[PDB]
Amino acid sequence: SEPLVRFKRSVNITKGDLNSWRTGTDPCNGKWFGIYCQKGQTVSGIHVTRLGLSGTINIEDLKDLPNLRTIRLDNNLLSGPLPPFFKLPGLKSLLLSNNSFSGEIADDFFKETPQLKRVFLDNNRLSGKIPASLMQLAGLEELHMQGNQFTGEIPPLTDGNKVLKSLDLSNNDLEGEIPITISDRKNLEMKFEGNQRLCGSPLNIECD
Ligand SMILES: *[C@@H]1O[C@H](CO)[C@@H](O[C@@H]2O[C@H](CO)[C@@H](O)[C@H](O)[C@H]2NC(C)=O)[C@H](O)[C@H]1NC(C)=O
Ligand SMILES: *[C@@H]1O[C@H](CO)[C@@H](O)[C@H](O)[C@H]1NC(C)=O
Repeated sequence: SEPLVRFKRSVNITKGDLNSWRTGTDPCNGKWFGIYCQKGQTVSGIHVTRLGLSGTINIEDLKDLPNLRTIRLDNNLLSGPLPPFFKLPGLKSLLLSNNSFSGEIADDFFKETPQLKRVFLDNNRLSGKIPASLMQLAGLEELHMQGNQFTGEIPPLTDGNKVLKSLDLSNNDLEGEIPITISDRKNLEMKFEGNQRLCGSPLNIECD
């Protein structure tokens, strides 16, 4: 569990240090900063933030951690397309706040990620239509996508979801009627401000 983690460290970091993720030491000894471990034995989360990570994530390295469940890479400089996080089958928490990931996410990106409870993609530069499969996750509880450049209509949310309690789509450029699959729910903190073109809604604008 040491060599793949330091494959992942060896991309591009511009602010701060390892320090350290030594290749010949166990990452659950308690010295490895920013690592979480199930039961003091195996790696289950990566939590590294504000290091100016400017390189590229190679998810084949992260696939060699079989019980990794949480990734939190908030406030770095990661850019390019969104890496294929769907290749990690047990992933529960994907936190990539304030990075610079760009481009359109494949609509089928979340077809085979039923374990995801939390997806924070806010304040990147993602574009082009929220993937419909994201809104088909029955177990998605927290989805924060504010501050991107998403366009098009919001996909409907499946009735199979009974746990979504926080949805933030503010400050994008979304268009259609806000789906009543979302707005009817009485336990859902939802946010849609700063989305001109958007109507229906908890917002006070018809639609039409
Ligand atoms: C994403 O970036 C913003 C900008 O820094 C963070 O929001 C600010 O957070 C500071 C705390 O350091 C607050 O004092 C400001 O009021 C916040 N400003 C705004 C406009 O929200 C935000 O927390 C970052 N997201 C994460 C997860 O760290
Ligand atoms: C990583 O850094 C090296 C030099 O430090 C550079 O050649 C390479 O292009 C960088 N890659 C990314 C994705 O920033």
